[PDB]
Amino acid sequence: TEFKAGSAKKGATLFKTRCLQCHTVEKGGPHKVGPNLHGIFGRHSGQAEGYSKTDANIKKNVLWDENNMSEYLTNPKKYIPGTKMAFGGLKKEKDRNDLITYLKKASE
Amino acid sequence: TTPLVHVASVEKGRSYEDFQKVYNAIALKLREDDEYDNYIGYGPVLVRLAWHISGTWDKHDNTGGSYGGTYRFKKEFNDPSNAGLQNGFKFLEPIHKEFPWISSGDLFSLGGVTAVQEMQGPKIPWRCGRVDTPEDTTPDNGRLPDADKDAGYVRTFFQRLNMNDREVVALMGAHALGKTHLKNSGYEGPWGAANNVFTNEFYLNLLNEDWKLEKNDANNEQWDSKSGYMMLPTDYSLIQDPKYLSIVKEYANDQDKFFKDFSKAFEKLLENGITFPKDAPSPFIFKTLEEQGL
Amino acid sequence: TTPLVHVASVEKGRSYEDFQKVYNAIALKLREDDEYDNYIGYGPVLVRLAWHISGTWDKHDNTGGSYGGTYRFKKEFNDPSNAGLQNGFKFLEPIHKEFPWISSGDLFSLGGVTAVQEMQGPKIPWRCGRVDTPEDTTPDNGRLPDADKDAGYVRTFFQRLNMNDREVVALMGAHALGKTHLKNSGYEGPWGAANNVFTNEFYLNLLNEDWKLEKNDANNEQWDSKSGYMMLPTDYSLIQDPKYLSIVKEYANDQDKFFKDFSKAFEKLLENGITFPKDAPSPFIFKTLEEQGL
Ligand code: HEM
Ligand code: HEM
Ligand code: HEM
Repeated sequence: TEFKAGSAKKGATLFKTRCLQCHTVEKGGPHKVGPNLHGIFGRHSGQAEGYSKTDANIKKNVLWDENNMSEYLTNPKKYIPGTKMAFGGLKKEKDRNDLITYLKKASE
Repeated sequence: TTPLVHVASVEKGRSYEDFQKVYNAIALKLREDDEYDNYIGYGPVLVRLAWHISGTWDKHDNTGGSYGGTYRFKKEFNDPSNAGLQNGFKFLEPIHKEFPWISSGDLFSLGGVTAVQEMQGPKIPWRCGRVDTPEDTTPDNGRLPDADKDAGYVRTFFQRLNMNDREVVALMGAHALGKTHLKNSGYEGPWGAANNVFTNEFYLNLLNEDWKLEKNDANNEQWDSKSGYMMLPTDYSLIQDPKYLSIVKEYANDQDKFFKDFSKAFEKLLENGITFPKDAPSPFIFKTLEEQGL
Repeated sequence: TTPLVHVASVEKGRSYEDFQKVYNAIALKLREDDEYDNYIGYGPVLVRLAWHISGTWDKHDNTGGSYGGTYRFKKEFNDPSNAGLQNGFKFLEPIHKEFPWISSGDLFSLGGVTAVQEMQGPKIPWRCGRVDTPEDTTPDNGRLPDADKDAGYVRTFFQRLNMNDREVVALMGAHALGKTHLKNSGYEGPWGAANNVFTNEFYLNLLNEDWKLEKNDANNEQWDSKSGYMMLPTDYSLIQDPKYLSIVKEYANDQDKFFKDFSKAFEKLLENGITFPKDAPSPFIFKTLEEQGL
């Protein structure tokens, strides 16, 4: 495990300001602009428990780990060609460890 | 006795490379000043700044516009319509210290182009040569449009900027960026979810959200969705007017066409009132930071 | 598309002479029922009634206004903001029986025009063609303004009625008429001494009376003078706001200017929301009872 861990306090702050518009975390949470992110560290992204992805997501079959998730959050419009996630990207490495630490606990 | 002509004069011995450095400096600061306005960044406020310095233009007597950089003076800086833009001015203020040769109008307009491109919008060709004019050339307050209006007001206002229906609806797509702030404009809330990435979601939200006319805490009325988005009355008029509605559907369905139309209309907006000489350089298209390896 | 449009439709086979007879019917009853409200008469309540049926308009979606005559329905009739207006509805009910061809909105708005003219106010041009609309068209309660407010509330409220500062201050001069009744609104007292003659006394009293903030028997605060007059918080705001204050001084100095400005603002208020066809007749200017030897 080479991925640095951070504080979930500022990770919670980053998710509610840069992710909450499109994602929820809670068990049974509704889908918004983006799909529900409960149990994202269990299997692959696309399909989900419902929701209609595009033709680029479901075909790559990446099991979200703690660094490829970190890679995707840096420049999403790069790792996969044809994603609907319009995100500017977390550039600051200290922003990317806090959020994943908060995300690996809120998603159980 | 004379006609009102604003002739563009390139900064002494400056070329594409000089202005790319300024672009790069603005774009780097946009990248690193990430916390502003609850992590929206300075992208949207710079776009609004570029439109507010340009939106004072009047085609009937060729007053206003981006040419003079008159937003730096007291009268324009204090226009109630420009409330909140002081943050964009403070943003570019150190960049002007870094590049003291660039004019105020060029810097204000380049900041809007940089913001659009760095928020993954279309490439926007940009021309230099705006010249700082004296304080007596500052347009009086009242030239920028009001949000509590209908489609007929929107149509007739942008006629003053020589903009037609297609350019109006395209330019309004910039409201996918940022948010209204109650303390600035009497309206509170964003227009969409991805408010620092340039997309066509303004048109998708207009068409697909369930909108309800509601009061806000400033006693003003706005359209609100259950998703927590809002639309100004002037925004909502684009789907009340049948000619505007036709264009809104076109852009909601084809982001590429919207990007092409916005690029033309936005460059046209930043250049209203400027007469470029015959020996004037071709418009610059700047590289993004990503295209430069960052 | 097309949001809701209220097209004026002249009552079948009715012309100017017919409405002058209705004006005369209302105007004579105002002369004979001169005992109401300690000999103030029905003049002021008919003016308030016409403003309250028009003041429900919302320019943003074109709902409300005088067109549909929906004050006759239970929801609007029982609006807390309309407490006391039942006396105006009952005043007009027999007149409506005499001329059952006139629409509800036409009679309500004509009552206000008749009352202003018969109280020696300015002539108010009046257009016919309002058409009674179904009960579902009734606007929900809460569109009418609250008294317990300041100038910013007043300015923002009247923007919803497409009224500017000059129209607001002018329309507010109608508080020269009548009085507040504690049982109706939670405020008590007249604004002036000549409260059944239309004058500029409202602006004179605002500027010439010493006002002191005081709680009334309803636990509401109002501005009171030693001579026995009162001002609502929203009235007194007209001298707390600097742009309002300059217009108050204008009307206090020139009643004829106030008369001209009120006539235009009042007709505009009574016609908000109504689309008049291209071949619509010119506004009627009715003769008073005095001009007819009565
Ligand atoms: C903000 C910090 C943020 C995070 C974190 C995040 C996570 C995330 C993941 C893990 C996925 C993949 C889900 C899967 O494999 O099923 C994903 C995908 C989408 N996102 Fe996202 N997301 C963040 C930010 C945002 C924002 C701000 C938006 C919208 C404005 C957004 C939207 C979306 C969408 C849509 C998808 C689906 C991708 C597709 O269908 O191709 N996200 N996000
Ligand atoms: C009828 C036309 C327009 C009206 C009435 C209008 C009105 C407004 C208002 C009231 C705000 C709120 C500002 C705040 O509260 O902070 C705003 C913000 C904004 N405007 Fe518009 N605008 C119009 C056209 C445009 C155009 C043509 C552009 C660009 C091409 C634009 C770009 C923006 C942006 C990016 C913001 C977000 C600012 C921020 O988040 O800091 N607008 N506008
Ligand atoms: C902010 C705007 C306004 C507020 C808050 C307001 C409020 C009030 C209140 C509280 C009363 C007392 C009612 C009672 O106790 O019986 C009243 C009376 C009255 N209002 Fe206003 N009003 C406003 C604007 C207007 C306008 C625009 C007009 C006409 C053009 C008008 C005409 C009248 C009249 C004539 C009366 C006297 C009614 C009577 O004596 O029976 N008002 N108003």
